[PDB]
Parts: sequence; structure tokens; C-alpha cells
Amino acid sequence: EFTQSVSRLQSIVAGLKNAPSDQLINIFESCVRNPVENIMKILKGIGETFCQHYTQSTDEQPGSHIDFAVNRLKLAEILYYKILETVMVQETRRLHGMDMSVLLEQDIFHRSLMACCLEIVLFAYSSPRTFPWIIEVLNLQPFYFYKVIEVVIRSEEGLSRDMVKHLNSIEEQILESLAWSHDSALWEALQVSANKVPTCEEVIFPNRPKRTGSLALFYRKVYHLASVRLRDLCLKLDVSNELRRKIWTCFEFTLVHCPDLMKDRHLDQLLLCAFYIMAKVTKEERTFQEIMKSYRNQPQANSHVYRSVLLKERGDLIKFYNTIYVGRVKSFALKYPLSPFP
Amino acid sequence: DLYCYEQLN
Repeated sequence: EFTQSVSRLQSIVAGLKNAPSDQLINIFESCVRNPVENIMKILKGIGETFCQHYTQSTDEQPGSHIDFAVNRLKLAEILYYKILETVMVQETRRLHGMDMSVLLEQDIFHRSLMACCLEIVLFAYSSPRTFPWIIEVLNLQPFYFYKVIEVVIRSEEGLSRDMVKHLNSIEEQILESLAWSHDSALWEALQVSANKVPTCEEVIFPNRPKRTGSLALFYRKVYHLASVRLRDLCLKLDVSNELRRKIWTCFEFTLVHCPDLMKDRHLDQLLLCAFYIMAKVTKEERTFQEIMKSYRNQPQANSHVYRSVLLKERGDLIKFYNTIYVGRVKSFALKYPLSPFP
Repeated sequence: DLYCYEQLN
């Protein structure tokens, strides 16, 4: 008997090949530039690199037999062409009979889709190779990669609730920490935008610098995620909606006017600091201790988030607040327009 | 004043 996840996976891929279907091939051939060969090459490159890392031991990850790697890979390739066909068929340009060459020639989409497929398969088998293992192995930037998850969730309805939950979890992981690492492509995108961080109001309502759209979507997801977390905290801490709006305003200020604070840190660290300093200055005060016990009941919350925090060297959240956060945000805080809460 | 004088756990 297979586990529910692996049997579900088996149901999704039943009767299908690790090659393009006739329908997909036809779409490929209606393009001025037919992607089919370059797509094969990407899967071949990804497949080889995956097998090399899978079968070799890193001291944190005992290596595993090539026959299992290939079976994992094969399954992910079947999923890839299935989801790609679904995506291409439902595309607007396809429905209007317009050439999809430019759409189909973006390498980052195909790489991300194949990685997400590999992640689906690995998860289904309860692999020890935990995200972000697959995107570090394949050299996929978190800032680019996360965008495919929502496409996958949309384009394959055969995914289980548990599979979708996992995909949402690793998107949250990217949004909260991984895309903020010092070497993330996020910083590049902000850079060509003159380090102008979009405000919540700007992205939560419908010749540009490139990555403008990428910046807008990423921060929309970030603002959306942080608002959900802040709403829960305010509920469990039973705070007025006015302090909530003030806490939100302070948090946005740190994202927009102190974005370097997020580099190599965690989104929730800035959100919890925003909570306390605003509760403090408005005399609605809650202790950081009760702030954090309320925080820890959230799904993403692990001890290291407020216990291990980057200082310059690591310390708990309180030390971060005192030696770093206060100095930067106290001018804005001591000042208590308020931002819209999503 | 705006500093946090609490400690942990």
C-alpha cells in the first residue's frame, strides 16, 4: 500500500509520459521559435545536477542510490509536461491565437516549474532533503522561484490539500526569510529601482525599470503575509484596531525606509519589534515576553526566530531591538499619517 | 525609555 501522497501522485501521472503530449507539441510548433529542444535541454541539465547531488553525501545529507533519484526525476518530468500543457492551453495569448515564443522561452519559468515538480515528488515521499534543498542544488533564486508555486497550485487540481499546504509553506518560507538573504536577487531588483521600496498602498491596489512587476508582486505577497500574521497576534493579544494600524504603519516604515534591516533576517522579527515599540509609545503597552508567547503559537514560529537573531554574532530578539531596531525606528515611532491595513 | 529591560526565557 502506498501512502496517500504517493498514491495521489500516481493518480496524477497515470497514463502520461515524461515527454510532451501531442497537444503541447502542436502549441510548441505554432511558435515562431519552437521551445521543445531548449526545454528538453533544461530538463536534461536539471536532471543531471539533481542526480549528482542526490547520490553524493554532504555530511548533513547521506547520499542515496541512483535508481531512486531517476525514479524521482522521471515522476517530476511527467508532472512538468502535464502542468506546462495545462498552463499553455489556458494562456491568454493561446486563446487569442497569438505567438507564444517569448512566453515559452523564459528559462526561469521552466527551471522553476521543474524544481517545483521535484519538490512535489520529494515531499510526497517524505524526503529528508528539505526545502530549500532542491533550489540550492539547482541554483534557483528564491525571489524568482516562489512565483511558480501559485501557478502550480492553479494549474493542477489533482494536488492534495497536504501538497498545497506544503507549497504554501515553502512560499511563506521564501517570503519571510529566504528572499531577504544578502545574496538574493531581491536586492538587485530594488537596486535598478533606485532602492525605492513599494509601499503597501501602492501594491495592494491595481518604459518601466525591469523587475518593477516582480517587485510589486513580491511585496504584495509580503504585505499580505505580514498582515495575516499581525491580525492573528493582535487577536491573541486582544489589541485595539487603532494600535494595530499603528503597528502596521511602523512595520511598513521599516520595510520601506529601513529595508536593510531585513537583510539576512526574518520578517517576523521586524513585525514583533514593530508591535512592542508601538504598543510602548502609545501606552497600550504589552511586554515582549507576552508578545512572543502569543507569537509562538503561529505555524511558522520556531524558537530560533526570537532566540537567534542576526546582530552584526547573534542574540535574542530583545538584544536586537535594543542595539539595532530602536536607533533606526525611534524617530518615526516617537512621532506617535497611518497606512491602510489589508 | 524606549529600551526593553526584559530578559528571557
